[PDB]
Amino acid sequence: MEQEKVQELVSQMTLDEKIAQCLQLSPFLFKGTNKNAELTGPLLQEMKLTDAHTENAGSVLGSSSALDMIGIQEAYLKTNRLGIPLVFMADVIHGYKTVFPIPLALGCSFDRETVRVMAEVSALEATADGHHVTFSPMLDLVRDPRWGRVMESTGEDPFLNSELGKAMVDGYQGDASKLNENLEQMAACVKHFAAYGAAEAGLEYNTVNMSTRELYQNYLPAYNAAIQAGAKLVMTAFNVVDGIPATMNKWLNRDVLRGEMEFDGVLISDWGAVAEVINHGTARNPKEAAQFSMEAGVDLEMMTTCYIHELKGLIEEGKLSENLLDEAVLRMLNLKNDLGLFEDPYRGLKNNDRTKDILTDESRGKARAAGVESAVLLENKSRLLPLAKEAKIALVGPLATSPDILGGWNVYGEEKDGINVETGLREVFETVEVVSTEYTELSEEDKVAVKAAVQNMDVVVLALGEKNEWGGEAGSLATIRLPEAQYQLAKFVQTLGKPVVITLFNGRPLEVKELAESSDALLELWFPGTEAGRVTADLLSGASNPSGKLSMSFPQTTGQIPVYYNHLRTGRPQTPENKGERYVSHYLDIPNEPFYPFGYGKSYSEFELKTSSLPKELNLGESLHVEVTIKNISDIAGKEVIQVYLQDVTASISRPVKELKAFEKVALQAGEEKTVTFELTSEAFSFYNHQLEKVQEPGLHRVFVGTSSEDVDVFEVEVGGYVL
Amino acid sequence: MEQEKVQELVSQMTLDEKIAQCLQLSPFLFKGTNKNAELTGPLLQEMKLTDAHTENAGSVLGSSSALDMIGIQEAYLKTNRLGIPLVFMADVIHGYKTVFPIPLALGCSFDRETVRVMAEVSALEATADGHHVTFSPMLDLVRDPRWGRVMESTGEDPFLNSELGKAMVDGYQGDASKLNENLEQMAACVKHFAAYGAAEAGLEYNTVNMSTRELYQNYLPAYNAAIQAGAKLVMTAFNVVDGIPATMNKWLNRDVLRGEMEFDGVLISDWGAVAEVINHGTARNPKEAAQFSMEAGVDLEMMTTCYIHELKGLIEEGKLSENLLDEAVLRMLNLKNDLGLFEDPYRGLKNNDRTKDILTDESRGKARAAGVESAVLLENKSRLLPLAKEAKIALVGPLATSPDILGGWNVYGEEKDGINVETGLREVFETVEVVSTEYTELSEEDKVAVKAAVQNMDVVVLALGEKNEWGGEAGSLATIRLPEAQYQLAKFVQTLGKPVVITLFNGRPLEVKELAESSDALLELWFPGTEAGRVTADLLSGASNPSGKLSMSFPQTTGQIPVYYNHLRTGRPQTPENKGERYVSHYLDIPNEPFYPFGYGKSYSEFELKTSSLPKELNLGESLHVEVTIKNISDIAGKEVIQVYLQDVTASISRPVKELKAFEKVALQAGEEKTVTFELTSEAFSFYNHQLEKVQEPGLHRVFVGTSSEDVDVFEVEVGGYVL
Ligand SMILES: [Mg+2]
Ligand SMILES: [Mg+2]
Repeated sequence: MEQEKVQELVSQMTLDEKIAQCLQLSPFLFKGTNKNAELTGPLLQEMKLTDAHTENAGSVLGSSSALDMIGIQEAYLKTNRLGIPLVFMADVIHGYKTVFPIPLALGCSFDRETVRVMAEVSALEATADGHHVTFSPMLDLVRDPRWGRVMESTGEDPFLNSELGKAMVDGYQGDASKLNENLEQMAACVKHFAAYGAAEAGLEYNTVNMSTRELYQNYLPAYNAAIQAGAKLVMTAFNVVDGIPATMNKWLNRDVLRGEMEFDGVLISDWGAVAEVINHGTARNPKEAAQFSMEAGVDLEMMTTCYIHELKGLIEEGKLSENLLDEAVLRMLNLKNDLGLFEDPYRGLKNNDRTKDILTDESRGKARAAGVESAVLLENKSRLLPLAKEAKIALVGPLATSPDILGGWNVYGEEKDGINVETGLREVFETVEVVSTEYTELSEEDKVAVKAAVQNMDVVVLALGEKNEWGGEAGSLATIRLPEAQYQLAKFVQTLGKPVVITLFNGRPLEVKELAESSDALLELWFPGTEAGRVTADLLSGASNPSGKLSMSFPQTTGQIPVYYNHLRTGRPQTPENKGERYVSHYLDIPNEPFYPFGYGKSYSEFELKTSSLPKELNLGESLHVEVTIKNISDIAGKEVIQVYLQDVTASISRPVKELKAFEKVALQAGEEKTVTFELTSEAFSFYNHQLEKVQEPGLHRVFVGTSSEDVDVFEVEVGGYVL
Repeated sequence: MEQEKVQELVSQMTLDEKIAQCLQLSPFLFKGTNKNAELTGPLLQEMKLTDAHTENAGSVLGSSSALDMIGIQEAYLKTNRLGIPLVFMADVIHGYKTVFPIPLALGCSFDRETVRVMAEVSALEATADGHHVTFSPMLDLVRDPRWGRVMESTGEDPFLNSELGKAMVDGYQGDASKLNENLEQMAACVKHFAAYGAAEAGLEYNTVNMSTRELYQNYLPAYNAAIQAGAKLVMTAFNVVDGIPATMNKWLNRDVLRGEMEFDGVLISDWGAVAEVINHGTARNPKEAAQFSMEAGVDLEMMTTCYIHELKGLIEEGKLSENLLDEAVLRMLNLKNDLGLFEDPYRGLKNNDRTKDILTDESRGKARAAGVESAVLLENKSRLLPLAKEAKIALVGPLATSPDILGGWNVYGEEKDGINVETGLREVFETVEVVSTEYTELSEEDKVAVKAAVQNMDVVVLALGEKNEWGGEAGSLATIRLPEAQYQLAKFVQTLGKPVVITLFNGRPLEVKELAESSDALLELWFPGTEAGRVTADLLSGASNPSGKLSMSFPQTTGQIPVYYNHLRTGRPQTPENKGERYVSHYLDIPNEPFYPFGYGKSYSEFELKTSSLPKELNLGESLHVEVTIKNISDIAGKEVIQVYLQDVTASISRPVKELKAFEKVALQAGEEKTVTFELTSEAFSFYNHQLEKVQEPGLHRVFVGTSSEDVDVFEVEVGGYVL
């Protein structure tokens, strides 16, 4: 509908209708839900919600199916005075029913098109089941693998996160101006604004603190990239940002998000985040939480009742302008209009059952393809991998038969539909003997069984990993290790005399030195999703060639954290020419380097790269064009991730030793040679200064081209002169 | 001498004289040195120092004795055109020749007079050997025990650190306006400005980043207290402060230190820190490092040559004003004048050998008394301790005979004069059987020997600990544990069936859970210094009753770091009533609490405290007066540390759940009752807001009175109304 009619709606709503429009509730709080209806009465009484509230609520979170949505929307539209339909939002993080790899695994793909496809299939299925918005992409920069929510991020680099974040928004939304027409696409919600990943000591919900300059340099750019790409919603964070809970942080939400970033869509709170500003100690009670969160521009309160019980009295008393409420209501109505809800409240589902679009073979192949792009081969000593299909496999460990391979933040996917590692391997390999063990125990009886299977077979596939419940939200581990029984298993297996490949399933970096050292090969599968066992079997057999690279550093030990590639030099850097000396930046007990670094991953192929002649000088404002020729010099087709880093050698702020500023994943047949070109615009040479200006300073830069943050050639370019 | 004569010297100096005045050198680079002459020739040539340089240098760093100083000062005044004497500075951190407990241990004293006395004895001795300045106190806030320099701080609380920092300054300097007269006192130098202890991942020299608000709230207050108390010098930090190395950080040093804190004394670089701004990537060469460090107001370059080689040219070219150089030279001369050097360049020694004042028995008693104030009794199950004098002791482990008990940052104290554990115990206990073991090994032969000693004796004193080289500067450990052999030893000893006291020597918080669980008693002696074994023997025997309290949190595990008592609440605090829920701030694998908290320590006595009726309301600006009556209800004389904390319940910034605002250590005979009073001024209720204003907000505060951050009675005070 026309914008005039939208605005007219706001004019016609009562104060109570406008207040309720800013409330989001679980489906079973509404009449006409088809699930959990025995929870309805108790919870409504406990939250003190009336019919007047639920019949005028703005939104539903977490509908259970198309039938829930239709049931609820239908009943809601019977009683709603002005006919303003509900918007339905959902947690579609890395797939709906077809589960794709966890986001941190998709980071390791270094593949924008993989991420777009994942988001596209996700939207196709989610919209089929009646959802209009997804709480994705998660764009929090992560440097602390203790935090369980690292599995939701694409990792430690703000550029990679920015690029994959745009890819995701594109896949979910397509052309954002046509979400009223394109009913298999859905709105995206950027989260969590801001800097939630910097939680102190990796403890869930814990304090975040950094300078404003560091906030702008590293923690804000991916949110911004996604917002500029057209993300329809933004979600507040649970953490403080410089002492003020994000949800009621007026500078953050009005000045930065709506002002500098020009965001004009719905700002939704995280779950209970409005009420929880009380717990943080920055509102005395629900009246203050309401006032402060509305002053900060939060339009939609997720499943708490500060707005509903408090806004009327704040507005009647003069403590809050009713204009702020109108602006909130207008953004809610505009989202709904963007989604086409005023013309079709069922968004394409009424008399059009799309059950058929969910969990198709094509979608499944897309998830397998995403898993084989995202896995990272970490060790492969002596061409153990790929295994011949006649290789006799002892498959042992807790991940041998476990169905827990879909990952965390899997709200709708079912383990019954997933492929476990044994099933996967039995499709490819004729001889497999299986010995499952428990995640946290290694019995005498287990060791006898393991010894017997290994003795029978020729190679060991040792499948280890985390339960998905050990990460995700409020899955903080102080010590980033598997259960000790797993490391003891890897040590035991090593003693049996046969080659060992460890296939590792997990949602965070872990201490894997003891694994690498106890095996011949190590393949990091993360959690690949629905097609996990086929992903594993294809990579092991070489049907697919590993091509992922780490998007997050793997520390030597828990106490190295935070460790990350884009770090400052310090006044006393360790150099090859001072190593051994006391008075340099080092630890007494471990290396400075992480166990594996950013951008690292192996392949069954071998590649040679060469960079075309670059200029020695550049003007201010001028781009550097970087041409790279890459040849596959082996007999095995595969993919390499070309990476380009820049360094600012001297600056008015100490700058990182490297920052990723371009990447492309190149597929090459045996012998095949391609040339790829990168433009590093003057923005790539710029940074935030002490006064928080975005600046380019004349001076020396290094340019690094290669295949990890360590395997690079280096070139120097002197920036100066006049500005273009 | 008169100020007009000081100003006149500046007017008369050549530019080359002025530039060299801003240089500090090791003693052996001066003619007249009486040690390390063999080092002089090569080092002069590598630094490209000539006689016009050394005969005009401003200061000496680390003279080895009174004779070195005299020889150096005599030779230099033969050749110095204008007669400007050298100022001699040294590292007197917790004692000169009589070594007191390490600063972290003095923090655990919670005793201002103990710290004052340590600094007084240190000055008595240091001045007797010809030093004019000490590079103490170290006032860096510490929350990360990986960092080896925690041993130099008084811990994680800015209030405690503030109070003991003032006590040290008062102890070294006395009345600072009479340093030309009181030649047994010396100038103090606050260090390291600023925020060096926040080194990321506890890695030496590594990145520091925090919000400006946090910097003011927690990281600057102790430096400020010591500056306000009259500290003569300040030293720059090695780390970046919001991206800019502190040494050339103009905002920090000009605006904050000289402007806001009104510091008008010498700003000395840390070692090489002027040249190292190059390494940090914020100066291209020595010419820029010099410019920027002089613009930031650094007056004295410690052992690098940026100033001496580049200033003349920067001044001649007009890139740098000669006025900044004159200001530096004037501060350097004012310092020398404050020390009386223009009337007596030898500061009391030239006709007065004060060898007599060094390592006196009186001073050794003060060091013992400081050790028994500072140890912390952590466990004492079944009144194992105190031991009777006739107890038959098996003394075993790496600390049974090690002479390494004087601590890190012991530049001048000698182990031959210290008292090891065996020696201390044999002065008190008639029956001691000793079995020494290595710091990092536990052999079969050791076990046989330990088992035999234990079989013969009735109790085990298991003496464990760190080598001092495992901490201090560039002594970072990624895992805060002793060598695994020591934990294996404690496990072994526990099997022998006799009661065990572990006496632990160390410079940082360690993971001690396994030690607490493997023993009946645990006594944290840190490194007590010269009288270490006597301190140990008195506490074990009850001649002294332990009275120390932790000034830094002891983590459950390395991965809990940072953990500290003055933390924010978060949006989802763990409460005793949401125990067991997933969606709260917690770890899956450990408690949120540290193993032991701030302000905890045991005693051989028992106390009861009672707080007198407090007001329910208070005006803004008004003090709260807190009166507490304490009684020793045991038969044993003892000291208890009464602590008072404040919490700001609701604020415009999320405030810590507690902060210490008053403490007093109270000595009580058996059955003795005392009353003490505390004034919490309105400044105790104040904090820095979003705009960096120091404010007091009306509202609810809680007041906590007790004997730890956990063992408290709580009271509520509503603050508002008018301002008083
Ligand atoms: Mg530059
Ligand atoms: Mg308050």
